[PDB]
Amino acid sequence: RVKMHVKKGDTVLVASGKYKGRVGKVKEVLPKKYAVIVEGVNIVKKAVRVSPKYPQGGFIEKEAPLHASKVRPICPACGKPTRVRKKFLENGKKIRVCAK
Amino acid sequence: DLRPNPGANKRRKRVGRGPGSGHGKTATRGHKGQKSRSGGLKDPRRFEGGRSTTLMRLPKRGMQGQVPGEIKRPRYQGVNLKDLARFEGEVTPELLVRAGLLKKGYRLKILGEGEAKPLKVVAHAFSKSALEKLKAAGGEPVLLEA
Amino acid sequence: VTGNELVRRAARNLPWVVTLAPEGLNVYDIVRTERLVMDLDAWEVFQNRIG
Amino acid sequence: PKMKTHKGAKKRVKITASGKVVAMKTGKRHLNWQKSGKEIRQKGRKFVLAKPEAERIKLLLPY
RNA sequence: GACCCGGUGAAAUUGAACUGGCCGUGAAGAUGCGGCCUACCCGUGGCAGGACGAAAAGACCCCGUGGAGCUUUACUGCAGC
RNA sequence: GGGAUGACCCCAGGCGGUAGGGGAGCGUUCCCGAUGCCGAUGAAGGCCGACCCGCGAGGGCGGCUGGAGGUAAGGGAAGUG
RNA sequence: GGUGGAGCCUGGGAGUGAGGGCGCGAGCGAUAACGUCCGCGUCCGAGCGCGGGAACAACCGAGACCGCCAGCUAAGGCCCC
RNA sequence: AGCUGGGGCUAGGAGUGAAAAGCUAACCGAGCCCGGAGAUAGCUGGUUCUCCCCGAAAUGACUUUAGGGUCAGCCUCAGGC
RNA sequence: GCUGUUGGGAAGCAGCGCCAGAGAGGGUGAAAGCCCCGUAGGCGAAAGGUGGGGGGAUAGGUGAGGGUACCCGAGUACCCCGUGGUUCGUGGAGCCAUGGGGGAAUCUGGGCGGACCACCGCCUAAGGCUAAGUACUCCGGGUGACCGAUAGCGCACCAGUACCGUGAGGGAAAGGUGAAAAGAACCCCGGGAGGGGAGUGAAAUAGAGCCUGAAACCGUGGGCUUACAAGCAGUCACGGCCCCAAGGGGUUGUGGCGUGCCUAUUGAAGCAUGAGCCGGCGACUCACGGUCGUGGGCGAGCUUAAGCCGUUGAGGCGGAGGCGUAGGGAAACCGAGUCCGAACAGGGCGCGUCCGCGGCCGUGGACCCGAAACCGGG
RNA sequence: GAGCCGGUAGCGGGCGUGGAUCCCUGGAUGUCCGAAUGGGGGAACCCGGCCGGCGGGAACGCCGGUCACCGCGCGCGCGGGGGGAACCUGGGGAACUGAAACAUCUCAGUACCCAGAGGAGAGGAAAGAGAAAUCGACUCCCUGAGUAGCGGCGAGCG
Ligand SMILES: [Mg+2]
Ligand SMILES: [Mg+2]
Ligand SMILES: [Mg+2]
Ligand SMILES: [Mg+2]
Ligand SMILES: [Mg+2]
Ligand SMILES: [Mg+2]
Ligand SMILES: [Mg+2]
Ligand SMILES: [Mg+2]
Ligand SMILES: [Mg+2]
Ligand SMILES: [Mg+2]
Ligand SMILES: [Mg+2]
Ligand SMILES: [Mg+2]
Ligand SMILES: [Mg+2]
Ligand SMILES: [Mg+2]
Ligand SMILES: [Mg+2]
Ligand SMILES: [Mg+2]
Ligand SMILES: [Mg+2]
Ligand SMILES: [Mg+2]
Ligand SMILES: [Mg+2]
Ligand SMILES: [Mg+2]
Ligand SMILES: [Mg+2]
Ligand SMILES: [Mg+2]
Ligand SMILES: [Mg+2]
Ligand SMILES: [Mg+2]
Ligand SMILES: [Mg+2]
Ligand SMILES: [Mg+2]
Ligand SMILES: [Mg+2]
Ligand SMILES: [Mg+2]
Ligand SMILES: [Mg+2]
Ligand SMILES: [Mg+2]
Ligand SMILES: [Mg+2]
Ligand SMILES: [Mg+2]
Ligand SMILES: [Mg+2]
Ligand SMILES: [Mg+2]
Ligand SMILES: [Mg+2]
Ligand SMILES: [Mg+2]
Ligand SMILES: [Mg+2]
Ligand SMILES: [Mg+2]
Ligand SMILES: [Mg+2]
Ligand SMILES: [Mg+2]
Ligand SMILES: [Mg+2]
Ligand SMILES: [Mg+2]
Ligand SMILES: [Mg+2]
Ligand SMILES: [Mg+2]
Ligand SMILES: [Mg+2]
Ligand SMILES: [Mg+2]
Ligand SMILES: [Mg+2]
Ligand SMILES: [Mg+2]
Ligand SMILES: [Mg+2]
Ligand SMILES: [Mg+2]
Ligand SMILES: [Mg+2]
Ligand SMILES: [Mg+2]
Ligand SMILES: [Mg+2]
Ligand SMILES: [Mg+2]
Ligand SMILES: [Mg+2]
Ligand SMILES: [Mg+2]
Ligand SMILES: [Mg+2]
Ligand SMILES: [Mg+2]
Ligand SMILES: [Mg+2]
Ligand SMILES: [Mg+2]
Ligand SMILES: [Mg+2]
Ligand SMILES: [Mg+2]
Ligand SMILES: [Mg+2]
Ligand SMILES: [Mg+2]
Ligand SMILES: [Mg+2]
Ligand SMILES: [Mg+2]
Ligand SMILES: [Mg+2]
Ligand SMILES: [Mg+2]
Ligand SMILES: [Mg+2]
Ligand SMILES: [Mg+2]
Ligand SMILES: [Mg+2]
Ligand SMILES: [Mg+2]
Ligand SMILES: [Mg+2]
Ligand SMILES: [Mg+2]
Ligand SMILES: [Mg+2]
Ligand SMILES: [Mg+2]
Ligand SMILES: [Mg+2]
Ligand SMILES: [Mg+2]
Ligand SMILES: [Mg+2]
Ligand SMILES: [Mg+2]
Ligand SMILES: [Mg+2]
Ligand SMILES: [Mg+2]
Ligand SMILES: [Mg+2]
Ligand SMILES: [Mg+2]
Ligand SMILES: [Mg+2]
Ligand SMILES: [Mg+2]
Ligand SMILES: [Mg+2]
Ligand SMILES: [Mg+2]
Ligand SMILES: [Mg+2]
Ligand SMILES: [Mg+2]
Ligand SMILES: [Mg+2]
Ligand SMILES: [Mg+2]
Ligand SMILES: [Mg+2]
Ligand SMILES: [Mg+2]
Ligand SMILES: [Mg+2]
Ligand SMILES: [Mg+2]
Ligand SMILES: [Mg+2]
Ligand SMILES: [Mg+2]
Ligand SMILES: [Mg+2]
Ligand SMILES: [Mg+2]
Ligand SMILES: [Mg+2]
Ligand SMILES: [Mg+2]
Ligand SMILES: [Mg+2]
Ligand SMILES: [Mg+2]
Ligand SMILES: [Mg+2]
Ligand SMILES: [Mg+2]
Ligand SMILES: [Mg+2]
Ligand SMILES: [Mg+2]
Ligand SMILES: [Mg+2]
Ligand SMILES: [Mg+2]
Ligand SMILES: [Mg+2]
Ligand SMILES: [Mg+2]
Ligand SMILES: [Mg+2]
Ligand SMILES: [Mg+2]
Ligand SMILES: [Mg+2]
Ligand SMILES: [Mg+2]
Ligand SMILES: [Mg+2]
Ligand SMILES: [Mg+2]
Ligand SMILES: [Mg+2]
Ligand SMILES: [Mg+2]
Ligand SMILES: [Mg+2]
Ligand SMILES: [Mg+2]
Ligand SMILES: [Mg+2]
Ligand SMILES: [Mg+2]
Ligand SMILES: [Mg+2]
Ligand SMILES: [Mg+2]
Ligand SMILES: [Mg+2]
Ligand SMILES: [Mg+2]
Ligand SMILES: [Mg+2]
Repeated sequence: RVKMHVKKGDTVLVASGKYKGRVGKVKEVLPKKYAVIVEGVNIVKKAVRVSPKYPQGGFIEKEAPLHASKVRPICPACGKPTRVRKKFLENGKKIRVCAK
Repeated sequence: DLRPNPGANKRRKRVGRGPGSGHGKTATRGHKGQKSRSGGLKDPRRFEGGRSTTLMRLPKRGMQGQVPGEIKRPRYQGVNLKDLARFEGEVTPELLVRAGLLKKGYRLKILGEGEAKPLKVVAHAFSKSALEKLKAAGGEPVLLEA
Repeated sequence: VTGNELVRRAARNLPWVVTLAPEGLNVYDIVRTERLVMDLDAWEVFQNRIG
Repeated sequence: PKMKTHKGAKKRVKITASGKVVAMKTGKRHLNWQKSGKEIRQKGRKFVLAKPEAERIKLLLPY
């Protein structure tokens, strides 16, 4: 509904914060909190588990949601918002112009 | 000009005076102070004291209306023939209340004082001095009886 | 103040134009802006509207 | 709302042109009072004073 | 029970109080005003004389052009007859 | 009254105040001014201030606290103290 | 004679219609009451804000715009407090 | 004329009462709850910022009126004289 | 709409741009027209509701004449008695309804035009239907000189809930970590809770019913001060002592002087009333009229109302009407006069609105609180 | 049109660019109570009859239909019954209040109760209005107008 947004599980630039400009991979959309996770915010989760298994070695702990109004998608371009081209039967996301 | 100062020229008097006070209308809620001005008084134009306050007067104004009411009678407005004299032409109703006087009700009784212009008024009643005034300059016809 | 809606559309959307119909002239929308530009077919309706 | 004119004060009080208020003098009233003697002559038409300021505030709209 | 110690620990009341006694005085019954006289600061257990102590916006009286209950050969109705 | 207006400048009086009447103002919320101007080089708010301006209501400035809103001069409407 | 928050008139807004002490003139009372009812005031009311009266609304002195670590005074005092 | 469990009836100017005006969901001379209803209150309480000016009355007439009100007296504001 | 910048973070600042039929708003780590959602504009319905707004047909409608007095709504009209409705309260009481009683005619009928009667009119009762415009707001949407958690609904939250009540019914409080849970791994004390480290984060006196977090209150540390003192708790004066070093503030030792606040009062420190303290909520408004003032407009003119047409927080059209221009009189009526009167004595009375704003008044609940009660339905 | 399996955070369990999750529209199933409606009932439960179905079985069971009552026409069939924040019409209808007491009056045909009805209701085509050789259904809004009037001719209503 309103909950649909920029893009889906592809590679995408983030222009947010500390990671102002970082091309991350496939992004794993959240989106009820309107975020993705993609590759940027990598903050440490100081948690054991809920089920006590394979205990604490190091923390290379996982990512964070990264609110999705700052993940600029990519094509042979940089940024350039998505658009809709329909071609009489489909609905494809073509950027401000390069292609694709 | 701009929205800074077109503002009203120094006289609005709008201290719409709230008596929330301690200085101003000092806390007995200016004018008040005793009791029986505590949320109401009865008139005090017709009213009290409780004596008559004036019913000791007496209705001379008779023929005060049998139950169907005022007979829907003609009522002649009275213009002076000096206030008729502001214009020129065949002065008639609708050179009247179309412009100015007579307030639309029933037809016209010119009367009065002033410089009778020579012009033939089709009025619908006359005072004797108005007739004697404008026959001394002009003429007039009379009412409609159609 | 134009009686041409296809320039009211053009000037509808600026930080410094209050667009206006030729009949909707009013002193508040006059005074809240610093300039006034009106058509001949808005000045004619304004001149015949007022005395 | 729409301040009602006192019909009693209309029926027993006349508002003049310049602002006074006139009524019958009291005591002639079919007499209930006495025999003759020029008081019934002098029951003509007075005008009340400083009671108009409490009385013209009743009769407003049809004078 | 009260009193001491250990535990939990309310209340009505409360203008602030750093709250003595007497003669006066003051809205006419004062810790607070004046004069004097006592009087180190702070408790604990008590007795209750005062703080016009608390409690109940007197329950008696009066006023309300209040309100009810009730009565009747008050007035006027209505039921009923 | 003096004024070669700029009515600032002096002069003679007055200036306790309840109910009240009258005149000036200061504030709070909201709005026009505002698609503006301020504001993370820290907003409203909070704590202070021995400073500043105002007779006062209050307003400024400075210091921390606060971590994101505030809204000028002139005006308007109050759920205004 | 009297230029005074004097008057007269019109209009707006009232408040007030529980007053009290003292003096004088009286009534009622008992030639009693900080009694009650008037008249002429006055003062408190609202001036107890101040001084004296030991204290103390109305007794005596006096009408408090604010300040001053200046002065002269009223009632009252001048041995001390 | 016993007491008591169960099942039931009677309800607001009505029930019920070996009668006290008692009882009727802990306060019954007419239950409680909602609604008219923000009843009414000539009564008591209370009325919220600041400054400046002027400043009363508690009297008369009339009141089913005496703690209230109308008018005049005293007060203020503006205008004219 | 990209870069650089301080920053935790940029959209802030700056440079170089661009769109605009879109510079309404929201969120984005803050301050974004150009990142997102959007908005302007424009598309979209297979299925269902919807709808003459647009055209289609149906059903129905098309004794103009002159006559033989056929029929025109029956316990009805009309009359009386009893009442309700309308402005109508018994009044001069019509009319419209109709509970009782008497009781007709069908067009030379019958009713009405305010007792009634006669002329002149008006109109057809005793059978029924009839869109539209109007009231409403559980509902959906937008709009706010509307509220921002005691406000707004009683409920922003799992609220008509807990709780009270047998019951009808009453009926609460209770929002906010941060950007993101990264919501604290691992130690150490402790049984645990809670801490202290470590870690997160810009910030952890932002650490979990957690933003800001005031005050009352309760502590701890420091300065001054008190155990021969007396007081509505202060104030003025000096003096002593630590803070700043000119002058200050903090303390208070002594002296001088001092009867709290509000209300009600003839008077209150009052041993009259209210107040434990603090924080919030809390009481002169508003609608329509009126009376005076003032700022304006117009000015013997003034002036819109409902409604109509149009918007973007564009307003015009609308003169129906209302005031005002002449008043007297009860009224006919007369008129710069009128009336009382026989009177050409005398005397009584004899010339602006529309807004805004304010004082005040009227009806409104009408400044707010509070009755005992009354009545209806349960 | 790429994520989902509601307010999921956890079992990890699956499911989706051959189209899911969602949203809308149309069906289907809708237990039981409720107008409750087969009868009873102390609502959400009991107890049935007839027909048709499962030693699962003739007895107790369970399933799926149908079984209230009233109104309209020819045993036969189409409606009605209850609910709804207000809005409206009709049947009833107070009292405190105001009159500075109060009874007529006012409050008020208000509140409330009942019935009915619908997106509106009401009313409605003249046995009208009342001064015009006039208007021509009804309703609503503004004027008329606080007028005409009514009125213990008070209060006020209008
Ligand atoms: Mg497709
Ligand atoms: Mg106030
Ligand atoms: Mg009083
Ligand atoms: Mg008094
Ligand atoms: Mg009397
Ligand atoms: Mg533009
Ligand atoms: Mg008129
Ligand atoms: Mg112990
Ligand atoms: Mg007490
Ligand atoms: Mg002591
Ligand atoms: Mg002692
Ligand atoms: Mg004593
Ligand atoms: Mg002593
Ligand atoms: Mg003392
Ligand atoms: Mg004792
Ligand atoms: Mg006691
Ligand atoms: Mg008492
Ligand atoms: Mg009485
Ligand atoms: Mg009784
Ligand atoms: Mg009788
Ligand atoms: Mg003064
Ligand atoms: Mg005053
Ligand atoms: Mg503000
Ligand atoms: Mg800036
Ligand atoms: Mg603010
Ligand atoms: Mg600050
Ligand atoms: Mg500061
Ligand atoms: Mg400002
Ligand atoms: Mg308020
Ligand atoms: Mg308020
Ligand atoms: Mg009196
Ligand atoms: Mg007296
Ligand atoms: Mg005196
Ligand atoms: Mg005395
Ligand atoms: Mg005296
Ligand atoms: Mg004597
Ligand atoms: Mg004496
Ligand atoms: Mg006495
Ligand atoms: Mg005096
Ligand atoms: Mg004095
Ligand atoms: Mg003294
Ligand atoms: Mg003394
Ligand atoms: Mg002085
Ligand atoms: Mg000397
Ligand atoms: Mg001397
Ligand atoms: Mg028994
Ligand atoms: Mg039983
Ligand atoms: Mg009984
Ligand atoms: Mg009992
Ligand atoms: Mg009783
Ligand atoms: Mg009862
Ligand atoms: Mg009440
Ligand atoms: Mg009522
Ligand atoms: Mg009071
Ligand atoms: Mg003075
Ligand atoms: Mg009285
Ligand atoms: Mg007076
Ligand atoms: Mg005077
Ligand atoms: Mg005056
Ligand atoms: Mg920074
Ligand atoms: Mg924003
Ligand atoms: Mg922030
Ligand atoms: Mg933005
Ligand atoms: Mg569009
Ligand atoms: Mg279709
Ligand atoms: Mg179709
Ligand atoms: Mg339809
Ligand atoms: Mg017929
Ligand atoms: Mg018969
Ligand atoms: Mg008849
Ligand atoms: Mg009559
Ligand atoms: Mg005939
Ligand atoms: Mg007839
Ligand atoms: Mg007729
Ligand atoms: Mg007739
Ligand atoms: Mg007639
Ligand atoms: Mg219809
Ligand atoms: Mg309509
Ligand atoms: Mg919404
Ligand atoms: Mg707000
Ligand atoms: Mg808001
Ligand atoms: Mg809250
Ligand atoms: Mg709330
Ligand atoms: Mg809060
Ligand atoms: Mg809830
Ligand atoms: Mg219970
Ligand atoms: Mg956040
Ligand atoms: Mg722990
Ligand atoms: Mg806390
Ligand atoms: Mg906090
Ligand atoms: Mg200490
Ligand atoms: Mg000693
Ligand atoms: Mg010592
Ligand atoms: Mg002392
Ligand atoms: Mg001292
Ligand atoms: Mg002293
Ligand atoms: Mg004092
Ligand atoms: Mg007094
Ligand atoms: Mg006394
Ligand atoms: Mg006290
Ligand atoms: Mg005491
Ligand atoms: Mg007491
Ligand atoms: Mg008292
Ligand atoms: Mg003008
Ligand atoms: Mg049009
Ligand atoms: Mg004359
Ligand atoms: Mg006004
Ligand atoms: Mg009654
Ligand atoms: Mg789930
Ligand atoms: Mg599908
Ligand atoms: Mg599917
Ligand atoms: Mg689904
Ligand atoms: Mg099935
Ligand atoms: Mg059943
Ligand atoms: Mg049954
Ligand atoms: Mg059962
Ligand atoms: Mg088988
Ligand atoms: Mg078988
Ligand atoms: Mg069956
Ligand atoms: Mg059919
Ligand atoms: Mg029904
Ligand atoms: Mg009554
Ligand atoms: Mg009454
Ligand atoms: Mg009475
Ligand atoms: Mg009525
Ligand atoms: Mg209809
Ligand atoms: Mg009908
Ligand atoms: Mg017809
Ligand atoms: Mg009408």
